[PDB]
Amino acid sequence: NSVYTSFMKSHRCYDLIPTSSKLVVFDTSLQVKKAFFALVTNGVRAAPLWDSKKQSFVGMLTITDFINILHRYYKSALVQIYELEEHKIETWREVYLQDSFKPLVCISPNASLFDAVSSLIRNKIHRLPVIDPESGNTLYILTHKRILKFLKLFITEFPKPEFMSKSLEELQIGTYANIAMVRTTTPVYVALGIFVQHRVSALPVVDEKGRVVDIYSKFDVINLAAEKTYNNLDVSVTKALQHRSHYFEGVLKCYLHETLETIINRLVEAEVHRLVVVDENDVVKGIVSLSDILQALVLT
Amino acid sequence: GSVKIGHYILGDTLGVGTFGKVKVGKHELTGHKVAVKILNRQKIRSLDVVGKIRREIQNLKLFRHPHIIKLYQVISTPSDIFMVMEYVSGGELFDYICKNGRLDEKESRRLFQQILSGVDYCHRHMVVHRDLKPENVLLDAHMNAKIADFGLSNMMSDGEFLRTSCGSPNYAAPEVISGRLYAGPEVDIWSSGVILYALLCGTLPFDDDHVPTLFKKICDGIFYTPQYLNPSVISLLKHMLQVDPMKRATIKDIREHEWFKQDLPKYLFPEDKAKWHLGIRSQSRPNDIMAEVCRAIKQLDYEWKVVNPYYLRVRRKNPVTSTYSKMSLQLYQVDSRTYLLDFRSIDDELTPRPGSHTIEFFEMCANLIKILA
Amino acid sequence: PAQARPTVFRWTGGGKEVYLSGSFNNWSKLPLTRDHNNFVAILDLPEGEHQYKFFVDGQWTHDPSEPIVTSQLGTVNNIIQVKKTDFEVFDALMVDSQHQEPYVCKRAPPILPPHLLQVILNKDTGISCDPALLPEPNHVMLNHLYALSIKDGVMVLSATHRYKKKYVTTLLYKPI
Ligand SMILES: Cc1ccc(Oc2nc3cc(-c4ccc5c(ccn5C)c4)c(Cl)cc3[nH]2)cc1C(=O)NO
Ligand SMILES: Nc1ncnc2c1ncn2[C@@H]1O[C@H](COP(=O)(O)O)[C@@H](O)[C@H]1O
Ligand SMILES: Nc1ncnc2c1ncn2[C@@H]1O[C@H](COP(=O)(O)O)[C@@H](O)[C@H]1O
Ligand SMILES: Nc1ncnc2c1ncn2[C@@H]1O[C@H](COP(=O)(O)O)[C@@H](O)[C@H]1O
Repeated sequence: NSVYTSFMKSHRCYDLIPTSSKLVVFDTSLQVKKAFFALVTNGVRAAPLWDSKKQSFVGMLTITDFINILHRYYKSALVQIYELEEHKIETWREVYLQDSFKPLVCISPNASLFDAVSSLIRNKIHRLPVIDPESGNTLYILTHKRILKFLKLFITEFPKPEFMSKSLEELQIGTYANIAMVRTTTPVYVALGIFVQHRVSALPVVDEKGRVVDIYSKFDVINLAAEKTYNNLDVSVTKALQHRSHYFEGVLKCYLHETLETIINRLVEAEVHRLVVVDENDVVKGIVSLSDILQALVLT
Repeated sequence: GSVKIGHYILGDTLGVGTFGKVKVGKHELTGHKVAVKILNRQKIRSLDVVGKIRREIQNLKLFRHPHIIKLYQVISTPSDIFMVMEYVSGGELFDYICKNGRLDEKESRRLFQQILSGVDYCHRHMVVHRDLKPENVLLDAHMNAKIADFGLSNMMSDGEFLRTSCGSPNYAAPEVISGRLYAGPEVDIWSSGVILYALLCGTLPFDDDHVPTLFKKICDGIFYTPQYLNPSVISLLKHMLQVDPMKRATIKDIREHEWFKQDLPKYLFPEDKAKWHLGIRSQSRPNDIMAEVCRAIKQLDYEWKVVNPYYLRVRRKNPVTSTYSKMSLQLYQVDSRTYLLDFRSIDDELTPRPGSHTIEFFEMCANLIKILA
Repeated sequence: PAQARPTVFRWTGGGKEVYLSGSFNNWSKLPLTRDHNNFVAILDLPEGEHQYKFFVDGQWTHDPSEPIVTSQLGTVNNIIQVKKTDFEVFDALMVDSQHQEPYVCKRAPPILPPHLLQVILNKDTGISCDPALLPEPNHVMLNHLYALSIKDGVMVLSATHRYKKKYVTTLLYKPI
């Protein structure tokens, strides 16, 4: 039981649920294109799926689903993607999940944070819906970002274990091998394929030298639905990232000799899901995600 | 022998209420004074308010506030119910203003802070007094305000409005004397504004010997502001006495007001694109649209009961879940030529049920709306 | 304990002197205190039957509005039974309070209260906060159905409910 593990066991999910929040829900019979447009309209990255037939929550619709659909059925900028236009969430769920046999992963508001973090790690998902066992009503959608940000405020008051002081190199936190990356000229379609194969949240965008000049995130993919440019995937990732260009600070990066607490204080501050570990020359040495940090704090 | 209940010797009558009187009482040993409210059980049966009396006793007994009259004990006898409360010797705030006249700006604020502190405490606890007036505001020896009569008070329920008109016409909000629906914390603020005016000017903002004239004055929201009034508190009065409920000040708004914040004790307040629309609208006649709904309710094989011509309670059995989902249908009037059907979900007290209560409420409405649209 | 149960004896009417005689006091004369036209004494009585009579201005009488018993000797006394439900407030109030859903074919509509015209989803929030978060709803707005005008063959319904001290506004996208 780490000083952190005790805290994660004690508090419930209810403690994280904001005073007033919005929750979007999709019926599985809804057209899939409209569902993705709805995610853009309400500013929501994921929604619970409701089957009107069996009267139960079957699953979640995320941006990853938008990525899977695009990569699978994309042909050319000359021809429309019919499936995205013709399909319903139910229909595509059949095709994608035929051999998968996936259930809905949820959690009770009375369950602890240790249970929530464990559930996120075990199933390797970024979205954990909170459902009241009594009313059967989905309450809130729990993420890594909120959980870690929750803890940081509490962490400050309490004694800091030597864990926080140790560097990243000696703590061995994050993935330093076989990093999924794209060039600046890499087409969006190619990037989508890398998303599907490697199943990672973001792709660092690098130059010929290998230095990271930008980052392509699964979140940046949703801008295709926002501007309805999703029908042209032949463009590079650089031209696709010009939409956020008005305000772009730079690619957030951390080094190997960096202390753990410095990193957490950085991620919570900028509210991003990962950091790019690089050598001094900006060459990418690896990635530190939010799921990476939590998995470390949930173990002893 | 004397008249004695719970070791208290019952004295003179302090006042009367719609049933049973309020008598002072004195402890045989200590000499401690209490105010005992005697409720005749046969009289509360005559008016069929038994639910209320049971409800008011439940809520008030939990109340602990300096400026709200405390309920010490409720003693039950075969014939009567005795409510033992705290006794304040200052009597009515009303009688105090009659004798001593208006209060200076300092004392008016001191009392108004104490009164609004109590009004807030009630609203936090989902209780609306709505009898508020100097007659129901008492005083102790130290001139501390005490809220007294909860007989006309009511409980605030989620998604519910109160049609009942309570209180004296002078202290009643324009929506009350007009007989319209209200949420009820905004009704207590209007009354609190009149009390504040009464403290400052020693007179009532709205009064007339001609009742129709009085009701027009209230609905017009026009009252005389004496020349000696601080223009700061005039702005506060103008805000609390707003005719439009939506433009009327809230307790948050009053606490932010500069005149109210002055010399405020710390103890008084505990530390603190697509266009949506409500329900479905129809320009058809009330009995025609009401007829339409009933046909459609049947078409979906729903069962309903008529509580009121425009108020229906509909219940449906989900085929898959085998349980039931209840909802309420209420028709309102948006304009002369327009009417609105309102959908409201009903909480089930049943054991945990498969599915989602919120969604099944939506699906139940969806079927009906699809027909009506 | 349960052997002392407060019981109100009240004689309604006028008199110079009103007394209470009963089986409880051994038929002695207990002077009643009077307020206007009411004469009252409060006594602790055990559980059981008690018979009593009134002495009013030199005349032995009984209360006609109260239960009575007649003996074989022709004596008419008032009778009262002290019981458990009388002395518990909520027990007493429960006895003092003393449905067809099936459908059958079948004054102006109440003016729409302005409170329901506050739409939590129409309200705009700061660009500096989380898009999922919302303002604190009025309790009176809860459970009421709000909707979007049907477009593209898709209907959107929404309602704000409450979980403990927290509120959740749920949006449902369903096709027509
Ligand atoms: C009109 C009316 C008629 C009857 C009524 O019921 C009762 N009045 C009561 C008075 C008394 C009472 C209390 C103390 C007394 C007296 C005498 C000396 N003292 C010191 C009478 C009692 Cl212990 C029970 C009562 N129940 C209530 C009302 C009513 O609604 N308010 O008057
Ligand atoms: N709680 C959940 N239950 C079932 N499937 C999920 C859940 N969360 C995410 N998924 C699915 O997991 C895949 C990737 O999720 P994400 O990592 O959130 O993009 C998508 O196919 C989602 O629909
Ligand atoms: N670009 C990347 N290449 C390889 N692995 C990654 C990359 N980004 C994240 N990961 C790893 O994927 C796992 C989940 O992280 P995330 O997908 O960011 O929630 C962690 O083990 C990360 O270290
Ligand atoms: N390390 C980083 N440096 C710069 N931008 C980032 C970084 N991580 C995420 N972002 C951006 O933050 C936004 C949301 O990222 P996320 O929600 O973490 O996938 C997207 O615009 C990303 O490109």
